[PDB]
Order: sequence, then C-alpha cells, then structure tokens
Amino acid sequence: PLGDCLRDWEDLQQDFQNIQETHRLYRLKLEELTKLQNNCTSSITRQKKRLQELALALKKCKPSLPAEAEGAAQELENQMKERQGLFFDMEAYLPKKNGLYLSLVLGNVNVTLLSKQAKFAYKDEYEKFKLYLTIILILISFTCRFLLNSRVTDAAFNFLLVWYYCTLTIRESILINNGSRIKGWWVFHHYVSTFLSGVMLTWPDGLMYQKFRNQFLSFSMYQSFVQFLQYYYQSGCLYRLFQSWMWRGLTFLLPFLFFGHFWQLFNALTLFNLAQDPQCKEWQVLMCGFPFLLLFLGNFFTTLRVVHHKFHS
Amino acid sequence: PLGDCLRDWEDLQQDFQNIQETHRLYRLKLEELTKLQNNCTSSITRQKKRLQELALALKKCKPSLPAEAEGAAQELENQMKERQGLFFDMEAYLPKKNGLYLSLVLGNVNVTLLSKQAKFAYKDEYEKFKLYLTIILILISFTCRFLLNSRVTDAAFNFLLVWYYCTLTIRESILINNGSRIKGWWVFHHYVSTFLSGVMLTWPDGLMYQKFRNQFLSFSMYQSFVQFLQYYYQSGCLYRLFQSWMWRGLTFLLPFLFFGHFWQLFNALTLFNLAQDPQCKEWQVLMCGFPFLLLFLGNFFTTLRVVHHKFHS
Ligand SMILES: CC(C)CCC[C@@H](C)[C@H]1CC[C@H]2[C@@H]3CC=C4C[C@@H](O)CC[C@]4(C)[C@H]3CC[C@]12C
Ligand SMILES: CC(C)CCC[C@@H](C)[C@H]1CC[C@H]2[C@@H]3CC=C4C[C@@H](O)CC[C@]4(C)[C@H]3CC[C@]12C
Repeated sequence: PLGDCLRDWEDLQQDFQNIQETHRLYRLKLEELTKLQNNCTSSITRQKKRLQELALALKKCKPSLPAEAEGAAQELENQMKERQGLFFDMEAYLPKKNGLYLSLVLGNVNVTLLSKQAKFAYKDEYEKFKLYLTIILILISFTCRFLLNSRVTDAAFNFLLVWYYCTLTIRESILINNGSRIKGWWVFHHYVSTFLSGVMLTWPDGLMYQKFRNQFLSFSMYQSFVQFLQYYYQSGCLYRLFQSWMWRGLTFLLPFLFFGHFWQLFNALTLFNLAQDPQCKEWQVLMCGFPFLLLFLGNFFTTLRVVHHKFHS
Repeated sequence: PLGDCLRDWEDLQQDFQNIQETHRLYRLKLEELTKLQNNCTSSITRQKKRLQELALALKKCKPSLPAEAEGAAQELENQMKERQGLFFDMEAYLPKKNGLYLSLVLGNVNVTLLSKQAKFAYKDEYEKFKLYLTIILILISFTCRFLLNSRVTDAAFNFLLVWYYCTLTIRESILINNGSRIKGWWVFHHYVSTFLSGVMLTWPDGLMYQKFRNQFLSFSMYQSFVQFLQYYYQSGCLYRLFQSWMWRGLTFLLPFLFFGHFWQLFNALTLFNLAQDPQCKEWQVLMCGFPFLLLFLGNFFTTLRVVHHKFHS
C-alpha cells in the first residue's frame, strides 16, 4: 500500500528535520569547546614552565644566611608545592599527548578519559580483565602440566602468555597516561617477562627441556594463583573506597609474594646449574637463565622498598 | 633575595587566578556538550532503527502489481537510500562504541577522531608508519638472507614480523572504527600472516629448514619491496586529492602483485612436495604449508574481484 507508509514517512521526515537541526547546532559548540581547550592547555603549560624556572632560581638563591625571616621563604616554597599540585590535578582533567610508547603503537590519538566516573570504571574493567585472563591461564597451565600433553600445547600456552603480557603493557600505558603512580618499575617487569616467555618459546625439544618444563609450568601455575589472590584483595580494597583491615590483609599476603620471589630465585639457580653441565642449546638455556634472575632481583627489591615505605607511616 | 621573586610570584598569582577562572568555566560547557552528544546519538540510533523497520516492511509489500504509479515507490526507495547515507555521514562525525576487537585489547575507550583534518592526518601518519617499518624490515631481511647469519637472526626477524602484523591489525581496526571501506578481507589477511610467521618461528633446526629458509627469506624480501611500491603509489594518489594517471599506475602495478601471488602459490607447492618426502617436523611443515595456500587463494581472489569491479566503470 501507499497511504500508511507515506504518512509514517512524513512523521519520519519531521523527526529527521528535528535531529538535523540539533546536530547542525552542536557543531559550533564542539568547535568552541576545542578552541577553549587548546587555549587552556597552552596557557597552563606556559605558566607551569615559568613557575618551574622561578622555582629553580629561588632554590639556588635559597641557601643564603637565615639571619632574616626566611621562614617566609619556606612558606613561599610550600605555596609553590601546592601550586604544582593544583596544576597537576587540574590538568589531569584535560586531554594530553600520548607520549612515546602509545605513539608507536597507536599514534596521535586523544586517549584520555575526562570524567572521574569514566576513569574509575575503566580501571575497574581493567582489573576484571586481568582476573578473567588469569583464570583462563591457570586452567590452560593445569591442562598442560599434569594431563600429559607435552608435545605442542606448551607452544600455544606460550603464545597466550606473550599476548597477555603485551596487551597488559598497552593497558598499563593507557592507565599511566590517564594518571596513576605505577611509573616505578612494573612497566619494565612486563617487558622482561615477555622476553623470557619468547626465549622459552624458541627453545626446541632436547632432553633437559623436560626437567625445565616441569619446574616452569609448576611455577607459572603458582604465580597465576597468587595473581588471582592479589586481584581479589585489591578489588576488595577499591570497593572499600578500612585502613586497618587493608594493612592486615597486605601483611597476610606478603609471605606468599616473598615465597614466589624466592621460588623465582631457585628456578634461576637450577637453570644455571643445568646450563653448567654438558648440554647444547646454550643460547636458549642461558638467555632464559638471565631473565629469572633479573626479574627476581627487581621484584624483591621493589617489594622490600614499598613495604618499608608503607611501614614508615 | 625576596622582593623581586615575591613580585614575580604576585604576577604568577594573577595569571593563576585567570587560568583558574577559565578552567572552572569550561567544565560546565564540557558537561553540556557530553549531554547533548548522548541525546543526539540515542535519538539517531532510534530513528535509524525505525527507518530500517519501515524499509523491510515496504520491501516486502513492494513486489505487488505495478499497474499503479509505483514509480513513486521507487522514488521513495531512492529517498530511503539517501536518508541512510545522510544518517551515515552525519554519525561518522560522532563518537562510537569500540565494537569487539578493540574492546578486547583496549576496552571502553572513545577512540574516535572528530575532525576531517585530524582523521586525514591520522591516516597519513598510518601510511608513513607502514612505509618506515617496511624499510626496516627489508634491511633486516637483506642482512639475514645473504650476509650468512643463519643461526638466530631469523628468530629476531620473525619476532619483528609478528609484532609488525599485530600492531597493523590494531591500527587497521582503529581506521575501520573511524570509517573506511576496508572491511572486506584484509583484517583476516593480517591474522593469517601472523599465524604463519608464528608457526615458522616454532620450527626448529632440521635439514629441509635450510632450503625453506632460503625460499622464504627471498619471498618476504620481495613482498616488502612491493609493499614499498604500493605505499608510494597510494601516497601519490592521496596527494592528488588525476583519475587517468591513477588508473595507468594501477595497471602498471598489477603485474607485480600477480607475480607475488603466484610466487606464494609456488612456495606453498614446494612446501607440500617437501613435506611429502621422508621428513620429520610434520607438525610445523604442514601447519606452515596450509597458510601460504589459503593466503594466496584469498589474495588472488580479492585482487581479481576488485580489478573487475574497477573495470566495470
Ligand atoms: C630465608 C630463605 C632463604 C628461605 C628460602 C626457602 C626456599 C629455598 C624454599 C621455600 C619454597 C621452596 C620451593 C617450593 C617449590 C619448589 C618447586 C619444585 O619444583 C622445586 C623445589 C622448589 C623450588 C622449592 C625450593 C626450596 C624453596 C624455594
Ligand atoms: C602464468 C603464471 C602461472 C606463470 C607463473 C610463473 C611463476 C610460477 C614462475 C616465474 C618466476 C619463477 C620464480 C623465480 C624466482 C624464484 C625465487 C626462488 O628463490 C624460488 C623460486 C621462484 C619463486 C620461482 C618460482 C616460479 C616462478 C614464480
């Protein structure tokens, strides 16, 4: 028929012109928003730069004799520090340039959430993803280790591990760009773990490979488990957002982390001893011996430093 | 001293309060922009849905007898099609949800450029990145093939290839989300090439591995070169943004692509023949034989289809 469909088409035309009017409207608003945003970011970067120059100059002029009321200078210094903090939390609400690593993978993209709700929801989704992939990883590890599939599934498991670590690197860099305090060591931890898994992947079937696959699968399984536990603790802590229960839980969780660290060290040691005895594949055995050692070293060092920093309270 | 630095601090305070006022201002504008954007996208999705329902209903009621002035119905159909196009190009200016793949790697990020200039600049940067990494790849290929380093550098070259193909997958998906017509086959081409390079990486040193490394490095080198040439042609074409020179250049470039395709086929065939004769590592040789064949099949098929589509003009 024609009449019913034509009349519905007319109603559609009305709603069409309405939507078109509104969409044509907000183009100008979007333009003005981008303009003002650009102006604001340029200005704040300029002012922060000049403020830092003032800070350096005054710090150099600072150590002079305190015979005068230089306590006022200390107050001015507190003021500079709080100004830096204000500029910081203000600019966190404003989009930034990627940096180096993200520019290499994505490049010239304005990946910067601009709402506390959206930012927090994204971080929560990130942790949930880490948990789910940890479950998948532990089930594949259990299948490969005990269920007697020692032919290929180790290759697939290693592919999964390397993809996991690369995508966690990317999400970690996005989180750093959006703002967090994880810029210390872990972004390199993920790199070195990726390298270790790759080297272990190149490793072709010899004989010692059996002993080492046994140790390595068992340890990776245990680390996946402790990863699950750490996720649950940190998700409980975020849902809390108290302090006493948090500190008690961290004290309960620290021994497992130290046990994992020293397991890493013992694995590296048995790897050295194995590479000492007559055995080919020295390339792979030694270039997979180095990581475990370095990874343990950095991990234990950072954990000791952070627990001392916390207890310093 | 105190006076000079304090007076400069006062000027800094003035500019500080100014910047603070402007930044506190544009918060509300940002809020209203997000609100209006959400309203607009919800409304347009709703209206597009209902329009599609109308389209289905009228298409089903359409094949009735044309004894009446059903040419008006054909005009209404043209109107529906142009309405779909209008909704399309309008919504392209408006941010979208990631989809499936990007949600798996990044997740809940509003990666959608909102300016023709920014979008075009990003696409150009993408092509320039492809070129630069192609140069790096061809130089590493030349070093590995002829310069007699047939021990490890093949592993490093393969790591580079797999990282290249994964990051091109990500950039390709971002480009599809931002809007392009490359949703046909290539997003799966990159996947299958990644799989092939991985399988070739697992391959441990036998004897036939020598013959196959020779053929494979030579072919990968040639494909890198033709990739460079295709980049230069397409960058010239975009800088043009004529048609006659474009068609002549594509006609000049087609034979190289067909030669590469048939080289792929011949490589797959020699791989089958090699796997036929007594030789272990059947896992790797055959699971690396399948890709070349399938990849050639899809590539040649798509190239024939697209050249026929173009000549159809
Ligand atoms: C104070 C410090 C020195 C205490 C260190 C205790 C360490 C050495 C103990 C505690 C946990 C133990 C490890 C538990 C699990 C494994 C995995 C197994 O496949 C090999 C033995 C190995 C690796 C053990 C080695 C010894 C070990 C690491
Ligand atoms: C009409 C069409 C099918 C003719 C196709 C002819 C093709 C198959 C011929 C012409 C050029 C030949 C190639 C010349 C160079 C090389 C590089 C060498 O390292 C492997 C063999 C290889 C790859 C040859 C394979 C077969 C080849 C590609």
